[PDB]
Amino acid sequence: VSTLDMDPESRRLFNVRKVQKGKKPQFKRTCSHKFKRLDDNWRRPRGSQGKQRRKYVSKGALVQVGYGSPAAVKGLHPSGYSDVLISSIAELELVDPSYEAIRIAGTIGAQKKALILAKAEEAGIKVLNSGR
Amino acid sequence: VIDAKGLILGRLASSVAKQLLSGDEKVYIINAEQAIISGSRAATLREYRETRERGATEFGPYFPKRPDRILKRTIRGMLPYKRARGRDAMSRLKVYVGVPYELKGAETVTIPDADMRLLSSSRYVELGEVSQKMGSKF
Amino acid sequence: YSGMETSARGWGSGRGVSHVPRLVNSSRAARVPHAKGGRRAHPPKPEADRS
RNA sequence: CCCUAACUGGAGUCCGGUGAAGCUUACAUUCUAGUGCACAGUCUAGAGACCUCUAGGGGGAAGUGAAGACCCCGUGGAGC
RNA sequence: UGGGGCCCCGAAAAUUGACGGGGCUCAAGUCGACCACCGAUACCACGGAGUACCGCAAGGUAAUCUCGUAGGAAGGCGUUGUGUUCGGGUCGAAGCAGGGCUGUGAAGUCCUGUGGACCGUUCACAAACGAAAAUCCUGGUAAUAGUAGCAGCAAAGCAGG
RNA sequence: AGCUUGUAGUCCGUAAGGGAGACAACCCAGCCCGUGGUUAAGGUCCCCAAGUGUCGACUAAGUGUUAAUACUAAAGGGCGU
RNA sequence: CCCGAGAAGGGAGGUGCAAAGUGCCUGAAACCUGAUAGUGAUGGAACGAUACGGCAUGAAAGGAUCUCUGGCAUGAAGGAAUCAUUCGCGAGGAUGUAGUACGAAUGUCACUGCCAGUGUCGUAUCUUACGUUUUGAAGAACGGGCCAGGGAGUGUAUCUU
Ligand SMILES: [Mg+2]
Ligand SMILES: [Mg+2]
Ligand SMILES: [Mg+2]
Ligand SMILES: [Mg+2]
Ligand SMILES: [Mg+2]
Ligand SMILES: [Mg+2]
Ligand SMILES: [Mg+2]
Ligand SMILES: [Mg+2]
Repeated sequence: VSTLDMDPESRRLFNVRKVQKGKKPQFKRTCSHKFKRLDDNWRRPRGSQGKQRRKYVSKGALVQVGYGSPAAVKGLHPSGYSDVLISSIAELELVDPSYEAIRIAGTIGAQKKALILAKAEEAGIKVLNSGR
Repeated sequence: VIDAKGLILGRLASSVAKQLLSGDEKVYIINAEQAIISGSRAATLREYRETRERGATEFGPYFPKRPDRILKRTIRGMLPYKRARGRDAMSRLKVYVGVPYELKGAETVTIPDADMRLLSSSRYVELGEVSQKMGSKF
Repeated sequence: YSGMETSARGWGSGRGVSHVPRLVNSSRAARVPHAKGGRRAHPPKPEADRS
């Protein structure tokens, strides 16, 4: 375990993102709770008379770039590290453990996953998914 | 325990409704027949017989006849009584014709701003007169 | 003529059904790109020039 | 018909067996008024309303059935 | 006698109903003034996102940037395959049900279960490439409903074995 | 005529949010996200956040408690005040 | 082997890595049966969004100066209370106290074992579905019972850019 290298400005932006994404709406397509044929993913409302397209506050927030997280901490894991998806053993050499944590690919077999874990542990690299 | 004798009906009702919505007490109102309604007797009687005989029998308004029930209804219209807060407020209100035997001898209070001696004329009727002209026995 | 070798014709209005062409001796819809077994609208053409 | 009554058999009603179809975006115990594309169970303010079930005639759902056959329009037809 | 304020008469409609309702009379009405307060996403402050223009870059400027139908313009997500680069999989691929995390989002990734053999990825290139709607099509399946019908034209069965 | 046909401005159409009971187009306001504050229109008896506020009068008819308003009755009269 | 009228079926027991048990790979949804969580016979309807609570859950994939609760420092906009003087017919105003105490937040030090998330219900505010035709759609205008899958800018020639 190596301490996360995050300077105070990045810490402040990380806490800002925590607070702001705590308030971000789920951005479900309008009326997805009303029909089982509809998915929960976002679709832009298109009808002229649609209340969400007309931006009634009660109907839920529209997707818009104002909800973007701070650019310095955008995409980071909630632990503060950077998510790096490792699809094989050879990808662990490009990662430095100061600010990056590897996520092992979900289809990696147990035989190779054990070796990847041994190499990550010798390198000191944080692992987001393992067996514990 | 509020003594309704010589009190304006609407002003007493507004005071009691706000107190009930301040949510810390049970309010008892006694002598509801002795509450006052300002205005000429003909106009008040006309409006109360219009309200009394309005609705539909299967559906319509059932405006009460007893003065205590009329006073409770008057307070009922100044509350969100269809809401949990308003239902709680109405459950904590008891209105009486005269003094109930249990409350006999208890210390009462009167709302100074609902007093009928603040009226500038003699155009008023008591709630009991309205109730008995609507056919209520009390 | 894939999906198009039928003689299907529409029922018209007055039967409570869509106006799609149907088989002459059944209600099964035919020949239209949104009918099952119907023709592909805008398929690949052997006459297309890819060079 | 005044003015309906009683009675008979078959249904219905209740029980066993068998066993479909047609209306349906959702919700829905309503009533009044207003409002609103000027004909609202759902909006607004009131008034009511404990739930479930059975029977019953059809007030309402501008009930259901049918891309109005009346009128007009289409540089649409047909026959005469 | 003239000129003024407010009110009254003139003043009749159809389900029970409308100052929004309760109600209100030196007012909770009207008129002339005034005081304090409440009350938006407005305005101010801080933090954040994007955008426009400038800048070799670092970055700078925005009181004079941030709503939007028809519609134009830009950049991305996804599906299947091809060339090519680099991989994963019986120590468990795809798919499926549910969940965690990231992303404004299209979506991606991971976890658990199930499953038993295939699946991705770089840079590019293609297309039979994305559905909630068409009285859409095909299949499956509800409510209706244990309901209608199993009566009307020839009401037929019972006892015993 | 909530009729028909012009014109200028501004809106709805395509305009959120706040306020008028509700209100396409009436008032504040044009609106990236979050937090704090102060206001706008409008309101402050209760429903309902904030006045049972102040001063000076009027009204006795529950008149009224209705900015604009398609949502609000006239001529005429009154030794009512 | 047992039950069963049984050449049905069920139970038990086997085969097989796995029932995959014969229209048998995987085995979604609608629909139906049961269970669990929440709620529930005084209750108001676009079924949600937002905030705060009750109950349940919170293994993995989410947090560990993270969650809880406090102290201290700095703090933008904003900014008191109380009291003194004075003005006002009055409600109140002004001046001082005081740009002070406080204050979004930013740090720091302790304390704590939860928090995030998820399901359901409650309270508060807001919203009369969606697509379409429309000047105007919640409409008593048209379309859809539901779910799954299918379902619509393509090629040749030519001109222009
Ligand atoms: Mg013509
Ligand atoms: Mg557009
Ligand atoms: Mg579909
Ligand atoms: Mg205007
Ligand atoms: Mg239009
Ligand atoms: Mg406009
Ligand atoms: Mg608005
Ligand atoms: Mg499809």
